[PDB]
Parts: sequence; C-alpha cells; structure tokens
Amino acid sequence: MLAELYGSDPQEELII
Amino acid sequence: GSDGTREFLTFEVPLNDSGSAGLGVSVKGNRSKENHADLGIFVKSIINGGAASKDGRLRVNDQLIAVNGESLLGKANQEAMETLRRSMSTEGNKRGMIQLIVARRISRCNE
Repeated sequence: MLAELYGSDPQEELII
Repeated sequence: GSDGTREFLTFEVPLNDSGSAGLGVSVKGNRSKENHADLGIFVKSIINGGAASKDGRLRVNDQLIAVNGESLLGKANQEAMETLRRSMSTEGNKRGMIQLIVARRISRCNE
C-alpha cells in the first residue's frame, strides 16, 4: 500500500 | 504518414453547468525526472458533473495545450496552473464559454 511511483511528489493537481 | 502523431482537439464548454465545479475536470502536471523538465499538464480525473464533462466528453491523461485561446504549451506546471486558474475563470465567465485545446497522442496506451 506504500511506495507508489518514485519521487518526492505530492502530485500537483489542479481542479478546474 | 500518420503513426505517432498527436492531434489537437478543441472542446468548447459553456459556463452553464458551472458552479458544480468550474468545468469539472481535474488536471495535474508531471515532470520528467530524467529530463528534469515538465511534461506539462494532463487530465487525471473527469468530474462527471461539470459542463466540460457533459459537453466536451474529454479523457484521462490527455495533455492540455491551451485554455480560452491562451496557450500553456511551453510554460512549466506551476506556471500553467496560474494561467489556467486565471483564464478558466476570468476569461471563462468573460467569454461565457471556455475553450480548451487538448492533445491526443496516437498511441495505444491512452485512456
């Protein structure tokens, strides 16, 4: 359940 | 000669079912960790309850090129978001309908 993708990213999302 | 070409589709979304969300799309930007450069802004989730969804019928992981005629193809993800937030609302309610240019990559891995 942990370690998805690889990188320090919070996934920058924007909702329009 | 068409194999791995990308097509630009333009969706025009009226600010009718707006308020539910702006358009009702969720986008996110990704960066190449190898290239150390942005890959641009891509659709992540369509909100089925928004004009862009209802009228446009756009897809997930599509690459956002331009919004209301203003292009973000070239500016970084955080830049792009500012351009989006500003133009989608400010120029969206201005025009009355918002124009979205999104790019379709002809590849099988597409949703």
